[PDB]
Amino acid sequence: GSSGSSGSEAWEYFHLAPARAGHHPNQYATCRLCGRQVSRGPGVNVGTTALWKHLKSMHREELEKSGHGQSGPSSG
Ligand SMILES: [Zn+2]
Repeated sequence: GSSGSSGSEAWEYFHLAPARAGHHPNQYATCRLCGRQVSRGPGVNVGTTALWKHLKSMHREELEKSGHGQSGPSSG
């Protein structure tokens, strides 16, 4: 849920895989844009969802093209 920062829209370009193993689920994220895994880990939800970084890293054109201008109304 939205406890702290806001902007979990990047998730729309990623999907969490099942645990199907000893390690608890929600360990990695599968990019629905290209299909690359993007882990997060501790201390990640600090505004710019680790995902975003990947989206603007390669999908920079996708973000700009889409109706997504700025992702920080009260952040700099
Ligand atoms: Zn990707």
